Amino acid sequence: NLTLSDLYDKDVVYTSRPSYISNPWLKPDEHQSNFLTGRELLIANQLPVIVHEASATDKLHQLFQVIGKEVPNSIYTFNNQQSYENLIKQLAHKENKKIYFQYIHDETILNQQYYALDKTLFVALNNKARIPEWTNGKFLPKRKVVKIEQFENEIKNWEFPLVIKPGDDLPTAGGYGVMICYHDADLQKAITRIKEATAETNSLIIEQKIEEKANYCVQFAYSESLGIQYLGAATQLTDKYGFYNGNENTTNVPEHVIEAGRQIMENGVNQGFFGVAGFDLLVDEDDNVYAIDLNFRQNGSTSMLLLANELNSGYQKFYSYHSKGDNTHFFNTILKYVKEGSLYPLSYYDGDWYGEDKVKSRFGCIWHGDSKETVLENERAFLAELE
Ligand SMILES: Nc1ncnc2c1ncn2[C@@H]1O[C@H](COP(=O)(O)OP(=O)(O)O)[C@@H](O)[C@H]1O
Ligand SMILES: [Mg+2]
Ligand code: NA
Ligand code: NA
Ligand code: NA
Repeated sequence: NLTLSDLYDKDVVYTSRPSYISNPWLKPDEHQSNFLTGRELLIANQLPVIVHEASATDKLHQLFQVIGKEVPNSIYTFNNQQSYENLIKQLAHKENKKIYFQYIHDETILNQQYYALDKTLFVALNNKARIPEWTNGKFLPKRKVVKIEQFENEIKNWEFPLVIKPGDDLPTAGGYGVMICYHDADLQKAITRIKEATAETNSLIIEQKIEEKANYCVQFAYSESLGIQYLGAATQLTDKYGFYNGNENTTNVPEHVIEAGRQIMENGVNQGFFGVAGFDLLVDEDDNVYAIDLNFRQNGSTSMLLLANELNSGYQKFYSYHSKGDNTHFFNTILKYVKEGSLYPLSYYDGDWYGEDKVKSRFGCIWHGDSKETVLENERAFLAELE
């Protein structure tokens, strides 16, 4: 029954929001970024979280009250960019807090000395170009990191399918900075996107696209008293282009998959890492393991695994949904399904904070039931009532 406050010091404050200053490889909707601020609320425990006002309205309290939870009293709210950045500065300077960023912000928002985890180390651990440095040089697909001036001549040497990823120090997540190419038409689109991002891109990772049979996020935790602890694994729900939609629970993770992730966790810990980490480990048809993405931080599958004690173990689906336009029907359909027992609410972004149906409401949840077929029928019926 681990919680995040077990892993971070008493002076740490947490923000899971992307900065209002985006980069071409992490450009989620402003409302998607605000919706993310409340994702880890149920596992934060004593860790204070910076949350958009619309992410902690009475709508969230109602959904939590059904599952017998409260909205944590230790939240700091913001409602725009200026108050968000001012809050972060005031917390570090006046409250003498240390800020844990899921995604780094620029130094003019907060100097690196106020980061809860060493910024240089955090950036290096979460740098996709530097993955082989953390895997003892194993588990990676056929890959090469090339400077952007050599990308055109190098890409011609590769067969489809392939993946192109930024190879610099910019934050990325959720599939916002991955270009999976299955044919020349995909590559043509990727080349244009790279060209429009010339200002922020100095190098590119070229990687063979693995024909995976499984896609795990294998999670671990570390603190000086706990040691290195395996948290479990989740299957990733990502579309054909790597865009992240959610997670499913797992039943029998192979031993060598867990051990590949643990060795990576040990390498990070030996460099000073602490907290939660999650590693994307693919498995092909011949049972080879591929480390394609290291997340030395929490992510979405962390809530699923840390809340496993409250969920049906037969089948779980972590997912997010948008309002179809009518936020009132959206919320009331959700609240109805939460009371039916097989829908665990995690986060709610109340679009009616901006006025009646002016912004789409957003809902993060875990479907959980005895069988996959019964769970998916429950989700399909929920989606039908939303039209
Ligand atoms: N080399 C690869 N082979 C096969 N699939 C890949 C590869 N790289 C990425 N993907 C797919 O794209 C998704 C997102 O890419 P990832 O490197 O995890 O970026 P992010 O930082 O957005 O999670 C993965 O979950 C996986 O489904
Ligand atoms: Mg990933
Ligand atoms: Na990631
Ligand atoms: Na996928
Ligand atoms: Na990552």
